[PDB]
Amino acid sequence: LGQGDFIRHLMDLLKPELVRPATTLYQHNLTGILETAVRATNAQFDSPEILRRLDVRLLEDTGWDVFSLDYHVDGPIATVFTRECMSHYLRVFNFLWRAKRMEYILTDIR
Amino acid sequence: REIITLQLGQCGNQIGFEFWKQLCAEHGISPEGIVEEFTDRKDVFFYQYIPRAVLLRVIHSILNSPYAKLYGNNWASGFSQGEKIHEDIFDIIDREADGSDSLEGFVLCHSIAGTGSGLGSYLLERLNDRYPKKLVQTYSVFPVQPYNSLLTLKRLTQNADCVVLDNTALNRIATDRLHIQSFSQINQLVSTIMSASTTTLRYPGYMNNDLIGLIASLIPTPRLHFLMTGYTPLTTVLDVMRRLLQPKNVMVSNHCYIAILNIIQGEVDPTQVHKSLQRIRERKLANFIPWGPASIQVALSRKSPYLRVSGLMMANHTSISSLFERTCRQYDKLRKREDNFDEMDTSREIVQQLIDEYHAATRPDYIS
Amino acid sequence: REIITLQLGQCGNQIGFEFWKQLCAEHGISPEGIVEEFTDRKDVFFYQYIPRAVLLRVIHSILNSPYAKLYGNNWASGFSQGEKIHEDIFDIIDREADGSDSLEGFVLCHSIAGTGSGLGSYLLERLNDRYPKKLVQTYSVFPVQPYNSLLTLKRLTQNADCVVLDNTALNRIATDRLHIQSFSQINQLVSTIMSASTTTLRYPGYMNNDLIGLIASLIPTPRLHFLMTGYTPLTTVLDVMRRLLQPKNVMVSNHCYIAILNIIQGEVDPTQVHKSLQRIRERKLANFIPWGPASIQVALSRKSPYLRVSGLMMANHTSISSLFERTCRQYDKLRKREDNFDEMDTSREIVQQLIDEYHAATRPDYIS
Amino acid sequence: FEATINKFDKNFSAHLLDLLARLSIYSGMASVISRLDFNGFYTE
Repeated sequence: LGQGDFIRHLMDLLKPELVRPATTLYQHNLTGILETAVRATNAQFDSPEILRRLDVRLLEDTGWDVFSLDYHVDGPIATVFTRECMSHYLRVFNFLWRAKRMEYILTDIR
Repeated sequence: REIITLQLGQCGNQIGFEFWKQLCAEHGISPEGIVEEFTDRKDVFFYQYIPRAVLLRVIHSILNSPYAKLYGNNWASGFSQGEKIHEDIFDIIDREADGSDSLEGFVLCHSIAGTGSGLGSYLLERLNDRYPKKLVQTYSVFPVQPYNSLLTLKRLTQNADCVVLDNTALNRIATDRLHIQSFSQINQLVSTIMSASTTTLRYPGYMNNDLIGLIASLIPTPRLHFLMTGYTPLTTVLDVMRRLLQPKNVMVSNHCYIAILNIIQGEVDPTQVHKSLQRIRERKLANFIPWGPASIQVALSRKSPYLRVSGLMMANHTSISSLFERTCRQYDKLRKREDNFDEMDTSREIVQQLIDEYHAATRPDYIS
Repeated sequence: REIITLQLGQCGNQIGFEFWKQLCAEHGISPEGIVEEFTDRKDVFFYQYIPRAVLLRVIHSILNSPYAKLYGNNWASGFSQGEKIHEDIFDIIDREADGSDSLEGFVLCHSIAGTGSGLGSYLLERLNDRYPKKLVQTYSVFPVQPYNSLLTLKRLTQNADCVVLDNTALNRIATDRLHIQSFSQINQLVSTIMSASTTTLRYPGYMNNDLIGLIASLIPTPRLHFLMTGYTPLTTVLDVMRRLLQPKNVMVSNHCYIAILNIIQGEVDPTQVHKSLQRIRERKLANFIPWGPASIQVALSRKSPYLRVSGLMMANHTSISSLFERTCRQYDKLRKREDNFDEMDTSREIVQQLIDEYHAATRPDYIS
Repeated sequence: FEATINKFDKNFSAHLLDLLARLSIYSGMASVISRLDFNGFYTE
């Protein structure tokens, strides 16, 4: 979440979707929303290569409990991350996602 | 999200024009609205580049300047003329709001001292009625003058969702460390604050990526929505954090803070920030409200490569009530010296409520 | 397949002559109808080379020009004189249609404002009666003037199988970005659209290789057969696709689209086209009919080597009904201000049916 | 004739909701739905 500008727009577009239960959620729909955010925010001016790996994954309730980004990496660069950094980032990304919706709720009440 | 800025009166257009000149240089945008060759988020203010501005005699000075490729004195006269062109000026905003991707706010740059005082109060009522989900932040500037000063104060206390810049503290700082003795010289100082006020909306940061993030942090209650600014460099973060709490720099002519926001626009060390806050708590340089738990917030930023350590302070100080009494007291002296004239006392009534609201905020039992 | 073009009235001959001048240069064909030395399909419009044209005072200006080697004001007078020379002018078309390999259509270039208004309405009735399998596409041009304007509208709503170009939007664009203040200067803009309208019939493409391919895609129902044009460059495909949806470029003085066709005449990248359409769906810059599934179509093309990125938009917008009310309303004002005079109200009756047909098309239950 | 046109509608629309169904379950092959639908139709 070090970008901030991109995650702001991404939390405004997933609001109408994640409120529904997880059973009606299918991954093929959210990708069009993520792709829309990367186009509108400042993340468009970015290396096309790294943007090819950034996608969504569905953890396996409510839409605010199974959504998370993945950024899969394979090849030579995969010897630095080694399937454990990707099992640690997602362990972190939840705590930064919760502490981000618990704030945009409290600026909506305000 | 986007933000459309409105400039009213002679004061608005100039400090607005100096605001765009400073921002167009911060970014790699030439005065003819063409990107120069030579990462900074520029979609909030610029439309793919053209500024999202709505300007409202002084216009000719802007049209003759090299930046042409970039686009009475009674309060009653200002309020009346806005009523006559209601549909005209509301036709350029509607398309400006609709054509926008997802509108967020309405930054307003005006001075409460003649037409911008009235026409400004008029648009402030129409804006809230037309859209109730759109934030209206107003960069008002403090100076028949006592009358028009408090009349807009009535509208600014219920309509505007959120920054005062008083010319008196501008004149004092001008003669002290700038040696001016001039309008074109004080404007260089205010525009330095404006371009620094939204330095967390032009660069993708960790927190404060939305306009509602800067507002809801400081303003605890929708009545107490007046903030002041502090800007020191006219070195460690402890030096900047101490110089900002000096009343020689606060641009305002018991009492305590409600919440402070510090903006550090330098390349400072990111681990020493907690060390400075620790020494602030020990020496006790700032006092806060006793009722609610209040803290101080500090945020770092990155200066544009195309365009040293600076620092800005955004705080919600209860001492701002003092400024209102000066405007309030002068009115009563004029009310005994000279269709119904009932709109004034209603404004006089509601402004007194805010003043008592402030003085009751510094008590250990402000609740109820 | 072939297409024979008919030019009626002063407006037709000029914008037709400028149409052939632009096309003869696009191809390697010298003004004296000889191929110059210096892959483009030229058999549809040219006969092995001579244009398949039927011109109908202004003729002398064409005969004196270097292109000589290439071949009242009442609507009742225009309709009457066509009845007298019915067999004469129908003898040059018959041989032009027969002599053709396999006729496909009848492009018509005329303005509804005096003889081309009447004589144009007359040929439109005879054409459908003589041949029911031949498409009649009419490049009408909008301006006793209110009368003749709607009379042809009666014929254009049941005879013509398919493009409006209104002079008002031509004058506005002329003074805005061309600085004309002239007939010879606006014609340079319309002919740029015509030569670009059939850019998918002069080059062998993947799809839209026939005139019935461009028509049946847009027109969903034979009553809703009025289209408008958009042409931006007077860079990626996203820039062009966004600039075409700006009402500052649409040549037309709730409401939604029925189908859009985008023509890209550049060397643009063929894989980024789907990426642009994706961002169009997200930002939601265009709204369509709610009843039937409507999509947007974009087609690429190749510019002639003998003769940069351009773009044209063909769409079927329900807002075109607004233009008809302007013509309709002005008539009723003239009907109260002054053999049987019953032909007018019948025309007035049928045009009102189309207007209600349009306003009912933008409802979620347009069917029945 | 008047009674068979409505049969084709129930027959053809049934196969199309099958095509849009299988073309959705994929990991292009996902941008086809944005080419079949544009108006949010077939949302059932």
